[PDB]
Amino acid sequence: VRYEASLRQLEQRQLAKSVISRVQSELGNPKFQEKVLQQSISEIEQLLSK
Amino acid sequence: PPPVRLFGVEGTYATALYQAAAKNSSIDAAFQSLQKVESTVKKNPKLGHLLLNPALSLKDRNSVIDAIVETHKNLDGYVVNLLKVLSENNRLGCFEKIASDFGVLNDAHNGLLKGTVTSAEPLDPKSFKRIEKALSASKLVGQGKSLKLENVVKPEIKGGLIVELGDKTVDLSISTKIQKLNKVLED
Amino acid sequence: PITGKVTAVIGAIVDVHFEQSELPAILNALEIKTPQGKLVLEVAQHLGENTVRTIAMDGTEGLVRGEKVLDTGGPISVPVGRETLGRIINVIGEPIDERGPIKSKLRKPIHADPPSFAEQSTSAEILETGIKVVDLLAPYARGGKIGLFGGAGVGKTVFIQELINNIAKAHGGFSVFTGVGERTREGNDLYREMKETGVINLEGESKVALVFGQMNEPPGARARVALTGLTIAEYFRDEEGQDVLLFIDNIFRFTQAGSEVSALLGRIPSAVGYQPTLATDMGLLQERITTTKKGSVTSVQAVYVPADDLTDPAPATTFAHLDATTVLSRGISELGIYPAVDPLDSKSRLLDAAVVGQEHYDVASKVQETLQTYKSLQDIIAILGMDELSEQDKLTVERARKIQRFLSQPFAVAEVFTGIPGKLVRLKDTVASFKAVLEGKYDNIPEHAFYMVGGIEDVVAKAEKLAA
Amino acid sequence: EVSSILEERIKGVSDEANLNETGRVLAVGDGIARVFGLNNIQAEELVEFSSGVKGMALNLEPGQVGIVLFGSDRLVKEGELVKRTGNIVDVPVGPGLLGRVVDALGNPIDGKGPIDAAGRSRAQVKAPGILPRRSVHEPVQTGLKAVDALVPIGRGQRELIIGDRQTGKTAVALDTILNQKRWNNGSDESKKLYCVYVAVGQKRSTVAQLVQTLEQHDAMKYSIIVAATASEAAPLQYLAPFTAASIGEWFRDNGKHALIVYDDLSKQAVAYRQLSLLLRRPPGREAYPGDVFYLHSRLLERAAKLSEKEGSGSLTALPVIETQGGDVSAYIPTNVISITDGQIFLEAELFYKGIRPAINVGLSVSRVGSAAQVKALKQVAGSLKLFLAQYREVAAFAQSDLDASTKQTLVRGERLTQLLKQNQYSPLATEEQVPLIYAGVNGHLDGIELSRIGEFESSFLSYLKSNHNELLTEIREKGELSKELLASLKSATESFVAT
Amino acid sequence: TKAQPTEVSSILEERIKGVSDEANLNETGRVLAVGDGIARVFGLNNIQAEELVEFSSGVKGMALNLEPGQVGIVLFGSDRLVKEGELVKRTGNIVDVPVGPGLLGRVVDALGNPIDGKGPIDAAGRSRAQVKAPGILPRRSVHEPVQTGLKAVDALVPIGRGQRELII
Repeated sequence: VRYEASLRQLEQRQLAKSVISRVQSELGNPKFQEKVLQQSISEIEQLLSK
Repeated sequence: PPPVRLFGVEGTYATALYQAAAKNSSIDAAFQSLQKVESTVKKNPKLGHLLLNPALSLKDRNSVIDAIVETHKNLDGYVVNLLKVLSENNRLGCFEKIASDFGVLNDAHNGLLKGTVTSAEPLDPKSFKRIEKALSASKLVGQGKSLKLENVVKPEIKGGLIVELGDKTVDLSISTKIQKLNKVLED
Repeated sequence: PITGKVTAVIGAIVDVHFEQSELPAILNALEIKTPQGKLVLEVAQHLGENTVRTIAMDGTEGLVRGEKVLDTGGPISVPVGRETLGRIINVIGEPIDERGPIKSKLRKPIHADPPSFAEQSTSAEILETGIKVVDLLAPYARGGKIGLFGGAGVGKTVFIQELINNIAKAHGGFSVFTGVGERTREGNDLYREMKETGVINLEGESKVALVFGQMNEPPGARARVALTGLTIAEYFRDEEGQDVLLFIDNIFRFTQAGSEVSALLGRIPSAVGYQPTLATDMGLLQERITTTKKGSVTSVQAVYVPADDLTDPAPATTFAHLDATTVLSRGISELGIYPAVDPLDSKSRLLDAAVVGQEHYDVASKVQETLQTYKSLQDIIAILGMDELSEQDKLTVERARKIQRFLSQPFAVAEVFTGIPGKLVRLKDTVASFKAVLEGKYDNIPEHAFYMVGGIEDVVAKAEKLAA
Repeated sequence: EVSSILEERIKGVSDEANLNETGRVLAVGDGIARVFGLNNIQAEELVEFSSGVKGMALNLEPGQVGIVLFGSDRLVKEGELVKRTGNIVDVPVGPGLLGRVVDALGNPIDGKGPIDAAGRSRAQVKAPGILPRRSVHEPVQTGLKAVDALVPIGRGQRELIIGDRQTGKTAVALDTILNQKRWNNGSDESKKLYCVYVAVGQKRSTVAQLVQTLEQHDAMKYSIIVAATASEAAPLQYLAPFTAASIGEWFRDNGKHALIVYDDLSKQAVAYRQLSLLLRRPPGREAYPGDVFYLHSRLLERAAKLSEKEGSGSLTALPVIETQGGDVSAYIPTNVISITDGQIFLEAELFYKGIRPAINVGLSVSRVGSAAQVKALKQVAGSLKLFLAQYREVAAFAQSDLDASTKQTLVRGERLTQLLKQNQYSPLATEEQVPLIYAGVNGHLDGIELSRIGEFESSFLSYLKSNHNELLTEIREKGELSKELLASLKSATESFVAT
Repeated sequence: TKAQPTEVSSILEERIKGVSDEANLNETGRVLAVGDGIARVFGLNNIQAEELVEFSSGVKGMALNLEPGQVGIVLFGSDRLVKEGELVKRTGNIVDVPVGPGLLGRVVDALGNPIDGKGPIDAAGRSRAQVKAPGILPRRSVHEPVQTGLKAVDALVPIGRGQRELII
């Protein structure tokens, strides 16, 4: 059970570092541009609701 | 006391100037003359930037004032008394600081919001306009307050976009979402 | 409408910015409307630029800068009246007896200036007391400061209770027990107890008024409870002509509260961590304790000294004000004496020959010599043996142990507590008792015929009863 | 897997970040950010940085609002956006923290699930009024026989455990908590004291041992451990007892009783010293801030037994003060002694001489005392107080030819001193405290050899348990000792004494 | 940068508004920030050092700190009485107290106000509070008797007139 719990913790932190690799992928892509448009219009809609 | 309180330190001079010239109702005049002397500061960069340094005497400081008012006679008159004050108080490092402070204070009295849309990229003018339109549409602009909006490029903002104006911001960032991810996938 | 906006909340020191020429004066009281009802700030500086620096009485936790403040216009005005006797009152003059809004006549500023040289007592007066130990060796004095020492509970509080009863008989006076740095649990017990012993009866008459100033209350409110209390007393004294006796609790906590307020105000606290304005704070308070032409306040104060250091400046300052010191001993309580009073460590400066009367003095001097010799003699007499007493020495021992028993005299409030109805003994009759005991009229009368009795008349009865 | 659940939770945040008032750090040095903005901020309000740092706002100055960072300065830098959370500090309160070691914020540092407790209520609130209290009369029994008899403790009261550093000050405290398991099992909720241990400045390894020991004795299910460890920041340490008190309020308000052990306020003091100095407020006497009296007092009057209209409840407290050289003369001890209602002062010499409990009987007093004492135990240990008083005088008589009375006292007293030893981490039942002390009172134990006292004790308890657990249960349940019971006890003791 | 008393916004406003306040600041002042029983006054430029000033609160003070642009008076009086922007007028005289012969059988306070209130004090003159000690040359040896009536203090402590002798 002890190695099982350790392995679960280890898997999540390993997969966390794989997420860091995905973060670097997102901020490179012109998904960075297209999601900025989405965020921009979302802020327009949201802030207009204020 | 006159609208918009500024708690500036050496900006107390600007505040004073503002209320003093507001009570003489020669604030537009002040602002314009202040623009003109500010312009002559920028257009005097050698020994008008490079002798804003404190080494001037009383007598020598006064003579710097005299050279500046030889360059132009477009002065509020109250700011000529302010020039006297700044020479006597030997306020010279926060001289353009006072100018900036009066300008902000003045154009606040006139009404004019400021703003910036810091981004990770230099957004479109279509974006500027669309956002400006949106902001005016939002109850944030209630009129009597105009707007400046400069999108700036800052690599520091990673993810989203951040709108800023009126001390009201919407800050979209990747980092906060990354943070939540990190914490929970390490615990 | 004098109003100003909060421009700082650094600690309980709240700086308020007022519009030009609409500035409060120093010591004015400001009230900030709040969901805390009000917050009372007392203006303690003018910082100029149409801003002030004030202190707070009520806590400033969650205060929002820029909130409008309204200026009362002067030091807090607290309700006063005969109606207000029997009210537990917080600093801001509002009921904490919780029996609803204080029924009031007039309200009056908490700060008040000491009466003139002319309106100070020109010649000493001896306030009547009913405790024989008190009436001989430290007779109370009108306008006097009498500083209690020795433990509470069966000690100080029961003693204080006795005094209220005695005062009611003595004049018909009133009291205000002001408790500074008061443990609220203990205070509850005292209030409930005071109700039970009927010095407070709100189904009857309540002589003593209570002002309880808990330690959790901010230091500013700790400082101001005393000034408020004195004002209440002064309404009785000056404006109802009364003679009153005003209890104050610990002056350590008076000092402690003031010291903090000074330090907060940025004033360098003098040596032994005590405010630079230490002297003046006692000075104003304890020069409002005096016999006026209208009445006289008299104040019994409780002097708790930190670390038993009388060398500390705050205790020294207290001793300067103190006219008498009552030094309760627990040894004495253990000798079965309630009075718990230590007679040899109880001293008053008003005890002088003319001051208390020559007869009273001579009797007192003899009693002091008797007791002084009795103690000293008993030191080596116990060791050597009681039969090593001389005829003179055992005459003194016989007399002395009879005096020791004579000290026992139950207290009226302690009628329940000892189980024996208190014996009130008037000052003249105390002298009479001791004259006779000195003349050994009662040295043929048993020791415990003096146990738990009052004056000369009382011990005639008991002398007969002990035998019969 | 679990990762998927977290990602779903992240998808579940998307909230409009229209921060009405933001701030920007002007300069951050020393964990004292000076922020430009925060116009309408409430004092002590919680602020969230870009760094995610949490703070309180002790200084509201006109030009700058001086946040005190709870967080580390490591990520903080100038200009940082400072979102105004707009909520003054609050912590979950409720029975959700039973068997939960939590930090001040409420994060479970033991990670025994995200804390789900009844409500989150603010950290500071003012102490109960005069009329909102009713006098103490309900005992609380710590299992430590000496504590229960020599200085009997009650409910909603404060009384110190002031003693020398690392004498297992925490051990003395922990013993009380353990005995509360017995009462906890018991149905009445005044008998259910839901203890709160406030571990202040205590290293995480030490608290881990504490937790483990508590788990061994299965005490984590009435115990709550508020933890501000050695690492945990001085704001957290500062607000830690206040935060803890609020947890206690839910129980108290619910009318239940509970015991909060603030250990040690001495380390709380240091944190305030650090704070005051960092805000450059002058440091009071002994370089410990001037309002330390005020701080401690604000906390310590929240420990209170409420009135019966306020549903007869309490928050009993037992503050622990660490005496550096044993100096109760030290400024923080003197202050605290004044504030509180009783003190227990453990004696280092006694500790060294292996007398555990190491209690200095003279320098221990309880003001509530015998009001909150079991009647049975009161009867059979009034005598004990007087005997010990003589024993103290006759301590010096241990330097011999002595009066027979003195020599008898010395024998009786020595046997008593050994009797009041109670091995650390083993509480005792009240129904078994009372017979043993009765024996000593009747001088039955005087005869029994000192070495054989120990053997006698356990044996006597079993002997009593076998012979008459009818008596023991009767004594326990009556809670009083009737002449018939004391008679039977004298006889029973004689029978045991014979063996 | 630095804080100067002229930076006070109302003062600052007068300077901006042309200049000064018409030489009213040479012999009258107007009070600035005040508290701690000391006041900082603007003007009074003709103030003599250690002058007595009378505030309009009635409080009188002795100038202590003569500083460029401001004077720090010390208030011989209570704070509540004094209020900011009050007009301080020069007494024009260094602190003096009435002195004369008719103080025999009088109780006065430190300002010479008869607090026995046995009418106004019959005082020939007023004389400055501080006056220099007589030097070596105006000194002369003592020889006059002062008898205390206490034998110890009049046979172990010989006291004569004009002396300086501690009682501790």
